[PDB]
Amino acid sequence: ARRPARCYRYQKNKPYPKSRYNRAVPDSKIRIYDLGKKKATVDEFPLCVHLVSNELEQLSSEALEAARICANKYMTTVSGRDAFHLRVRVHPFHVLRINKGMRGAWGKPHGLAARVDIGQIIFSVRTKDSNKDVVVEGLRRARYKFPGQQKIILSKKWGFTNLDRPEYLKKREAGEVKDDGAFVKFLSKKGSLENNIREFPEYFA
Amino acid sequence: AKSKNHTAHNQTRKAHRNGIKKPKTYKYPSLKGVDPKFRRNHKHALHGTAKALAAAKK
Amino acid sequence: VNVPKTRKTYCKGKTCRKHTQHKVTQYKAGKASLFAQGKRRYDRKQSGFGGQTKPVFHKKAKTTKKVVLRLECVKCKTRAQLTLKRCKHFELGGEKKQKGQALQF
Amino acid sequence: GKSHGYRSRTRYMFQRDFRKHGAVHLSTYLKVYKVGDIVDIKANGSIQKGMPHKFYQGKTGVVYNVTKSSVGVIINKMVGNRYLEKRLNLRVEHIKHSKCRQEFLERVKANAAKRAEAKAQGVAVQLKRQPAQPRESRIVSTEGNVPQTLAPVPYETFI
RNA sequence: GGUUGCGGCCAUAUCUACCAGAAAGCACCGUUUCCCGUCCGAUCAACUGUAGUUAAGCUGGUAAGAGCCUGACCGAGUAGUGUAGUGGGUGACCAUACGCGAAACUCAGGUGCUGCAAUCU
RNA sequence: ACAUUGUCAGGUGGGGAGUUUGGCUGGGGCGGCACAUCUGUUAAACGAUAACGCAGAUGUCCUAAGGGGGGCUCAUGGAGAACAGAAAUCUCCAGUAGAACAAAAGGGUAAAAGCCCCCUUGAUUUUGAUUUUCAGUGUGAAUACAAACCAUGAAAGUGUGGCCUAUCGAUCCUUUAGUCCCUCGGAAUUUGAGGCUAGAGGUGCCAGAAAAGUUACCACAGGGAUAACUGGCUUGUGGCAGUCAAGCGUUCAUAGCGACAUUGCUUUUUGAUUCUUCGAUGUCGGCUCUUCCUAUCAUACCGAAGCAGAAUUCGGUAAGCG
RNA sequence: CUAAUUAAAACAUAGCAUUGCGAUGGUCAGAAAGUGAUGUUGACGCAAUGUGAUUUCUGCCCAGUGCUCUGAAUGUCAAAGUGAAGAAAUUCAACCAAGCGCGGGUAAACGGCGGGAGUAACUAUGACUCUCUUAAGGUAGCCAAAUGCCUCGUCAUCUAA
RNA sequence: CUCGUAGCGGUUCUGACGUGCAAAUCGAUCGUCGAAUUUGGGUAUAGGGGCGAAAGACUAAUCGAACCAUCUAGUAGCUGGUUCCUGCCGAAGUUUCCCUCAGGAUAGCAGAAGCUCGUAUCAGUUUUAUGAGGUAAAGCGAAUGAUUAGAGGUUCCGGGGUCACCUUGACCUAUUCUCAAACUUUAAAUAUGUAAGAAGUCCUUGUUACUUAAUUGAACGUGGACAUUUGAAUGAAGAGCUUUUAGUGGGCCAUUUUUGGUAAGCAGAACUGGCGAUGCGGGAUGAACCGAACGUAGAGUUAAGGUGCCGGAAUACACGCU
Ligand SMILES: [Mg+2]
Ligand SMILES: [Mg+2]
Ligand SMILES: [Mg+2]
Ligand SMILES: [Mg+2]
Ligand SMILES: [Mg+2]
Ligand SMILES: [Mg+2]
Ligand SMILES: [Mg+2]
Ligand SMILES: [Mg+2]
Ligand SMILES: [Mg+2]
Ligand SMILES: [Mg+2]
Ligand SMILES: [Mg+2]
Ligand SMILES: [Mg+2]
Ligand SMILES: [Mg+2]
Ligand SMILES: [Mg+2]
Ligand SMILES: [Mg+2]
Ligand SMILES: [Mg+2]
Ligand SMILES: [Mg+2]
Ligand SMILES: [Mg+2]
Ligand SMILES: [Mg+2]
Ligand SMILES: [Mg+2]
Ligand SMILES: [Mg+2]
Ligand SMILES: [Mg+2]
Ligand SMILES: [Mg+2]
Ligand SMILES: [Mg+2]
Ligand SMILES: [Mg+2]
Ligand SMILES: [Mg+2]
Ligand SMILES: [Mg+2]
Ligand SMILES: [Mg+2]
Ligand SMILES: [Mg+2]
Ligand SMILES: [Mg+2]
Ligand SMILES: [Mg+2]
Ligand SMILES: [Mg+2]
Ligand SMILES: [Mg+2]
Ligand SMILES: [Mg+2]
Ligand SMILES: [Mg+2]
Ligand SMILES: [Mg+2]
Ligand SMILES: [Mg+2]
Ligand SMILES: [Mg+2]
Ligand SMILES: [Mg+2]
Ligand SMILES: [Mg+2]
Ligand SMILES: [Mg+2]
Ligand SMILES: [Mg+2]
Ligand SMILES: [Mg+2]
Ligand SMILES: [Mg+2]
Ligand SMILES: [Mg+2]
Ligand SMILES: [Mg+2]
Ligand SMILES: [Mg+2]
Ligand SMILES: [Mg+2]
Ligand SMILES: [Mg+2]
Ligand SMILES: [Mg+2]
Ligand SMILES: [Mg+2]
Ligand SMILES: [Mg+2]
Ligand SMILES: [Mg+2]
Ligand SMILES: [Mg+2]
Ligand SMILES: [Mg+2]
Ligand SMILES: [Mg+2]
Ligand SMILES: [Mg+2]
Ligand SMILES: [Mg+2]
Ligand SMILES: [Mg+2]
Ligand SMILES: [Mg+2]
Ligand SMILES: [Mg+2]
Ligand SMILES: [Mg+2]
Ligand SMILES: [Mg+2]
Ligand SMILES: [Mg+2]
Ligand SMILES: [Mg+2]
Ligand SMILES: [Mg+2]
Ligand SMILES: [Mg+2]
Ligand SMILES: [Mg+2]
Ligand SMILES: [Mg+2]
Ligand SMILES: [Mg+2]
Ligand SMILES: [Mg+2]
Ligand SMILES: [Mg+2]
Ligand SMILES: [Mg+2]
Ligand SMILES: [Mg+2]
Ligand SMILES: [Mg+2]
Ligand SMILES: [Mg+2]
Ligand SMILES: [Mg+2]
Ligand SMILES: [Mg+2]
Ligand SMILES: [Mg+2]
Ligand SMILES: [Mg+2]
Ligand SMILES: [Mg+2]
Ligand SMILES: [Mg+2]
Ligand SMILES: [Mg+2]
Ligand SMILES: [Mg+2]
Ligand SMILES: [Mg+2]
Ligand SMILES: [Mg+2]
Ligand SMILES: [Mg+2]
Ligand SMILES: [Mg+2]
Ligand SMILES: [Mg+2]
Ligand SMILES: [Mg+2]
Ligand SMILES: [Mg+2]
Ligand SMILES: [Mg+2]
Ligand SMILES: [Mg+2]
Ligand SMILES: [Mg+2]
Ligand SMILES: [Mg+2]
Ligand SMILES: [Mg+2]
Ligand SMILES: [Mg+2]
Ligand SMILES: [Mg+2]
Ligand SMILES: [Mg+2]
Ligand SMILES: [Mg+2]
Ligand SMILES: [Mg+2]
Ligand SMILES: [Mg+2]
Ligand SMILES: [Mg+2]
Ligand SMILES: [Mg+2]
Ligand SMILES: [Mg+2]
Ligand SMILES: [Mg+2]
Ligand SMILES: [Mg+2]
Ligand SMILES: [Mg+2]
Ligand SMILES: [Mg+2]
Ligand SMILES: [Mg+2]
Ligand SMILES: [Mg+2]
Ligand SMILES: [Mg+2]
Ligand SMILES: [Mg+2]
Ligand SMILES: [Mg+2]
Ligand SMILES: [Mg+2]
Ligand SMILES: [Mg+2]
Ligand SMILES: [Mg+2]
Ligand SMILES: [Mg+2]
Ligand SMILES: [Mg+2]
Ligand SMILES: [Mg+2]
Ligand SMILES: [Mg+2]
Ligand SMILES: [Mg+2]
Ligand SMILES: [Mg+2]
Ligand SMILES: [Mg+2]
Ligand SMILES: [Mg+2]
Ligand SMILES: [Zn+2]
Repeated sequence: ARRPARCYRYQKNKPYPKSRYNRAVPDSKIRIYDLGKKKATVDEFPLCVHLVSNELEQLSSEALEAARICANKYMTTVSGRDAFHLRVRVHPFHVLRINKGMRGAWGKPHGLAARVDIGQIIFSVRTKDSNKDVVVEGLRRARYKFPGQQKIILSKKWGFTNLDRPEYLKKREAGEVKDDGAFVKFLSKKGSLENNIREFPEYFA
Repeated sequence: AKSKNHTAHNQTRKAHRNGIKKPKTYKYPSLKGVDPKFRRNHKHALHGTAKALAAAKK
Repeated sequence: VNVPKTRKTYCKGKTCRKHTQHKVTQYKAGKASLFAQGKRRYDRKQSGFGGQTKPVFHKKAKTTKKVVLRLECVKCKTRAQLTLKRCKHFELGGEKKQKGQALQF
Repeated sequence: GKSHGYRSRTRYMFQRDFRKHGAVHLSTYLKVYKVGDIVDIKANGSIQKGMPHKFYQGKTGVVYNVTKSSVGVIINKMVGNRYLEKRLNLRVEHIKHSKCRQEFLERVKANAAKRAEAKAQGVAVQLKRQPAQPRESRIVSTEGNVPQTLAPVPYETFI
């Protein structure tokens, strides 16, 4: 009572979002996009591992659940559920239609899928450096729930941030880094010095 | 029975068989839509110029 | 549609030829009048055997007629015709829009 | 059904061009248009009178008529397999002068000036434009410029 | 150079906060008989530059200010894209050839200019 | 002197006569209107562009919601006032429009095109030009002028309906307005009629017949431009496989299973399509008879078991033979 | 009885019932007629229908439609005729038969003959009750019937099935 | 009433036959067989008529309106056919309207007849200058709309929890992950408008009832100066103009961009090239693919594709892989 995903595998249509014209879209069954120890400090989880798409296709929300649960459960079992942070980095925003014999054959909403490119991250995990084999094995287990080809790239970035590991260490053993609840805030050379003293005391030495 | 509604296929090749024509401009276009008060004064300004070049040569 | 029964408008009176005051009323058509040439021809054509000879219109679609105002000049007694758009209701008398006042019924 | 009104498919054409809404600046109303001037057509969306059809956006024509607030413009329009002359009645906020007819008139004045300095002496001054020419012989020095470059780069992912 | 009246281009001019402004001007300010206008001489109108004042307006400056503007071989010849092949690949797509070529980003710089008239240590 | 009969007039009259019973269309019928239209998108940055494409809208409404002028600024929030609270009024501050502008949607608009007030009828007259639909015909709608007459304001100016993009209609006939004008043909006068110019009454199937069904008793012209059955493409659906392994299997993922996912194959299901056949390819099932496939029920030989024996279960070669 | 694909359950039939008509009439012919069929007839008859031997019964409904009725005679109404005004053509007005309208009858005329809820000292069941509309709300009977979709309904019997 | 001959029918074999003996027969088996029986002859009823124990049966092998002749060669937007050769040119399946959708008109495409002139008149092209556009991309710590996760800020905005407390809804503030055919500040490429001059430019002064405070301007002029490098490139095959008329108004395929659909050798659009309308070489074969378009021959060289043999051409040379 569900069409196989090869029917809706490829990005054949313009993106059909839930809008004021769609109005009757069933709910995405992936609803949790951060898992593990999501509240952890940027300094806690320096190593970032990425599951990256090699193909231009669509990932169903069913497949996103089925891979998220598998990677989460392998990492929870082998390494404990507070030793990793998992982020689904795609959201199923495209509505797939089904026409359930060709007069008036415009389809009603079937489901929700996520349009991915070559080189988009689907899942990102940050851990300690000693958890690398468990994370790579969890993501390679999560590969089987996704159609197409996906590579496991070790990021050269500290955590979920967008700067390199020696650059982040040069930035935090100097004074341009202060913590947020799960992410971090950086100090700039621009803005009022009264506010850049109100935050970041540890710089200007 | 259902058929082919519309296509613009072959229409540019037909239009270039005789090779789309520019409308062949002339000195002295018409006064079509030119302002009537300007036209009324232009009539008298050309009447007086016809008489001026008549008296200039004779 | 509310239209006043008096209008200060142009007159083609040839002793007015200017804006004058007009008494405004509606135009109703008029009696169809036997001895019009089409009625004479129609009676002769419908005479005898042969049944109905002209088309009889059936498939009407409009629920409105255009309102024709009959503009009678108060000065020279010459008249004019103005057409208004399709309205389902047309008045001529008073009851202007008293605006800043609480509603009724 | 289908819809082919006067301003159909004009959602973006007659839009008013971010942070330039509101009143029209006054040089638009103080520019002077003579009959025979070559004007560009771009409809202001904030003035609905005298407004050209959407076909005439980006079209360039000749003033044939001048009126109280408007000019008439000849535009050639390709109807089928020929060109028809269209006469437009456009207010002057939908109208601007063509800068091409500026540039060509200073080229006319330059041509007359260099022909005058050729008549003063030195005839055959060669006063047509030329396309861009193939470059001549250079000598390239190696003075503080010793040619030093490496190879193609290895692949790294940097993700 | 300041200031006024009238502008042009419409933020390099705006916004937030603070500090200065001589001279003239502008301004606030003073009065209600008159023309006029309000529930209210607050606004609008009239009258006096008199009773007073630079407090505000206004102008100018400051700010690792926000915004805006300019530039950069900063990203980036990247993305995209015209043309070509009996190129590759099951496909999805991709590479090469001949061309065109972004935006965000990152840096650095800037923060009204100017026309007519009049006036002023 | 009524019946009768003759003539005319009203009624009745499928007894009978004649005719009609729209179109598009993933066959037709039913439905819908994609049939005259408008906004956004489809639409591939000039224009044009299809589908019974997507989301909507039109057959109205308005003497102001038209026109001109003047004053003011809206939505929303915050901070305060007896009743009074989240909502009644009043005051201040912020507020680039997050409001409003009749009605769809898009565009536009801030000393305004919004709101409120004052004055008005330019929503008038004459007849051309132009734009959009386009054949550069009509119709609808719109633009800019010209000749007048007006309105408004101190004025510059603006105003030929609705801030713009939809809101509508030939010929024939009837009717009204206009000149007091043409004609009634032997000459007049007066009624009547006909005419010229401008509107209305209406054709929505919206360039505009006057129109109910049925036929299995049927007919003809045709049509594979088009359905019913084979074939062909496809494979949603049906059927048959695989990968991954949460979990079941007294402990134990994988003996046997196997969720959430995902990749395929087949053409023995049913849809989808309409390419072939309508100057005809005999349309269900059974009987009879042959061959072929293997995705193997049995039989032969094996591997595995939660296979002690027995009986089973999973799997391999295999279609030889039933 | 469908000659030449259907011999039947179809048609007819006796029986039953309804309708019209008393003759210058009913029903039906004919272009007309000093013309016809019934009719060399007369209500135990002719004509038009329906149902279909016997037995037993034939319920309710006159709102609709049809049919019918010395039925109401200022609702509608044509031609002629009448009146007014007009120079007259003509226009207007009053009167205006039948029919329609109004009212009544009629189903062995055409036909038609419902839903829900609350209720018994069982749980559903509902003699009873209530409104919702009706013209009446399917009566006596009969039935998965040659009439029941679901359906190969349920039970019994028949069979090894 | 019955069994059953003759007779009169016509059940079943769905027998025979089915280019027959026969355009309805043959055989067996059947229904009925003393009356609503069967039958001859005479007579009556005639075509919108008859007759019908009713089947639309029958009315001379003809019946849901017989047969004959005439009107009549009825009409057909529909189907078939349409008769000698060679030469030259050569389409369309698209626009608008139509009870239009198997048809017409109309525009286009096409031929013919030419006419006015004779070097550049112009161009499916580039350059230079100058416009216009809101698609691809991009963006969301920019608006609108979606959307993930935390953090910071104390409250009768009805948290219980002192009557100021771990376990507060939010709301705001700075961040964070991800997006949009009907979102957007920004914004290509390709496509698209104009111009690149003698009808041009300057100098002087003539007209007028328009215009200005005013010959101020406007428009058109006189007279004068400027000679092909006279105002980019390349080409021009002559250029421009006119009348008339045929066929067509079913299209289809490929690359790219697209819509609907799971999809389709599916349905529908956009740009170009093709097939139709077209042979030739190659892809074994084939409407469309590659190459190349064709008078009749000869020689040479090639394209695409090939070179073991079928088969013309190296069982070439080389580096590996299997
Ligand atoms: Mg399946
Ligand atoms: Mg699609
Ligand atoms: Mg995978
Ligand atoms: Mg049809
Ligand atoms: Mg067609
Ligand atoms: Mg096309
Ligand atoms: Mg052609
Ligand atoms: Mg053409
Ligand atoms: Mg008449
Ligand atoms: Mg006559
Ligand atoms: Mg009407
Ligand atoms: Mg539109
Ligand atoms: Mg718009
Ligand atoms: Mg724009
Ligand atoms: Mg308007
Ligand atoms: Mg005061
Ligand atoms: Mg009598
Ligand atoms: Mg008579
Ligand atoms: Mg009748
Ligand atoms: Mg009748
Ligand atoms: Mg009839
Ligand atoms: Mg259909
Ligand atoms: Mg229909
Ligand atoms: Mg259509
Ligand atoms: Mg049309
Ligand atoms: Mg385009
Ligand atoms: Mg376009
Ligand atoms: Mg679509
Ligand atoms: Mg459509
Ligand atoms: Mg409509
Ligand atoms: Mg105002
Ligand atoms: Mg309204
Ligand atoms: Mg037209
Ligand atoms: Mg025409
Ligand atoms: Mg229209
Ligand atoms: Mg208008
Ligand atoms: Mg005017
Ligand atoms: Mg209007
Ligand atoms: Mg208007
Ligand atoms: Mg309005
Ligand atoms: Mg208004
Ligand atoms: Mg006619
Ligand atoms: Mg007339
Ligand atoms: Mg005469
Ligand atoms: Mg005479
Ligand atoms: Mg006479
Ligand atoms: Mg006379
Ligand atoms: Mg008369
Ligand atoms: Mg008359
Ligand atoms: Mg008129
Ligand atoms: Mg009319
Ligand atoms: Mg039409
Ligand atoms: Mg039309
Ligand atoms: Mg036939
Ligand atoms: Mg076919
Ligand atoms: Mg399929
Ligand atoms: Mg299948
Ligand atoms: Mg399948
Ligand atoms: Mg498999
Ligand atoms: Mg185990
Ligand atoms: Mg055939
Ligand atoms: Mg056969
Ligand atoms: Mg096998
Ligand atoms: Mg086996
Ligand atoms: Mg054996
Ligand atoms: Mg065998
Ligand atoms: Mg066998
Ligand atoms: Mg027979
Ligand atoms: Mg027979
Ligand atoms: Mg029988
Ligand atoms: Mg028989
Ligand atoms: Mg019968
Ligand atoms: Mg007799
Ligand atoms: Mg019977
Ligand atoms: Mg009985
Ligand atoms: Mg009754
Ligand atoms: Mg009478
Ligand atoms: Mg009664
Ligand atoms: Mg009774
Ligand atoms: Mg009876
Ligand atoms: Mg009944
Ligand atoms: Mg009962
Ligand atoms: Mg029953
Ligand atoms: Mg039974
Ligand atoms: Mg039965
Ligand atoms: Mg007997
Ligand atoms: Mg017997
Ligand atoms: Mg026999
Ligand atoms: Mg036989
Ligand atoms: Mg017998
Ligand atoms: Mg018998
Ligand atoms: Mg017997
Ligand atoms: Mg007997
Ligand atoms: Mg006997
Ligand atoms: Mg005889
Ligand atoms: Mg007879
Ligand atoms: Mg007859
Ligand atoms: Mg018969
Ligand atoms: Mg005959
Ligand atoms: Mg003939
Ligand atoms: Mg023939
Ligand atoms: Mg040729
Ligand atoms: Mg045909
Ligand atoms: Mg045909
Ligand atoms: Mg033509
Ligand atoms: Mg030609
Ligand atoms: Mg865009
Ligand atoms: Mg667009
Ligand atoms: Mg693109
Ligand atoms: Mg995009
Ligand atoms: Mg965002
Ligand atoms: Mg698009
Ligand atoms: Mg944008
Ligand atoms: Mg050129
Ligand atoms: Mg011809
Ligand atoms: Mg056709
Ligand atoms: Mg196709
Ligand atoms: Mg053909
Ligand atoms: Mg070819
Ligand atoms: Mg080839
Ligand atoms: Mg070949
Ligand atoms: Mg091949
Ligand atoms: Mg090629
Ligand atoms: Mg050739
Ligand atoms: Mg050989
Ligand atoms: Zn008058």
